[PDB]
Amino acid sequence: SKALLKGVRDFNPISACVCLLENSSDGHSERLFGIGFGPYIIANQHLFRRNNGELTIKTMHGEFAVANSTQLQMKPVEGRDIIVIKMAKDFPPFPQKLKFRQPTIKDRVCMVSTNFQQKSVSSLVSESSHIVHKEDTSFWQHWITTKDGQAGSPLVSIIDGNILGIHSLTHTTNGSNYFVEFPEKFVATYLDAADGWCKNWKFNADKISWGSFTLVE
Amino acid sequence: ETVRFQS
Repeated sequence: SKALLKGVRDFNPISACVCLLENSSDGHSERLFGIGFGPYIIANQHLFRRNNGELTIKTMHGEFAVANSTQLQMKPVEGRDIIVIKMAKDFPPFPQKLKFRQPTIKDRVCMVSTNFQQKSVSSLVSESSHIVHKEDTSFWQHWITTKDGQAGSPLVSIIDGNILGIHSLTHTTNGSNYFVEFPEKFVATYLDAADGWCKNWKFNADKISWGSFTLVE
Repeated sequence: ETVRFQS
């Protein structure tokens, strides 16, 4: 019968669009997740904390060593830890069916990821979590266990399966976790829109809204 | 308070 907790849900279409992102430089490798959508990769801005890394993108449909990331057109969601990267024409695109929306206080979320195997990928899903908005920011708190490496993993509503955000932050001592929410009309405004792209974008933490957080970088 | 990118 109907009960407190939601029943079985299919997260596989989300998992099919999750990518591994490696930004490699002399003496440092940034390893995060991303979300593919058409010719676009959606990632954290902090993937590009370090300039001029060689970017490798692993997907269910191939592995793409795009090399120097500074040549790529990018579109930041200004004020929050999300960036959209446009791939070259020779990068085979993802489908364009995922739904994105802002979270609400009705939502609970599961983290979704992917494992890469020889002939296939497999889907991974976490326990569901309550969420709490961090005032004057795009950050929402969640309680799902994460390791360094899991930034960029989608947080998915168990109400309607929409992607609400991607993992971003952890507290430096108490282990609290935070994801960054997608804005309203994200696909229409950032993906479908022909304008607003550039190659000369550089990461600046000061351009993200922090509210009462102090970022330790 | 004090936070870091999880990367």
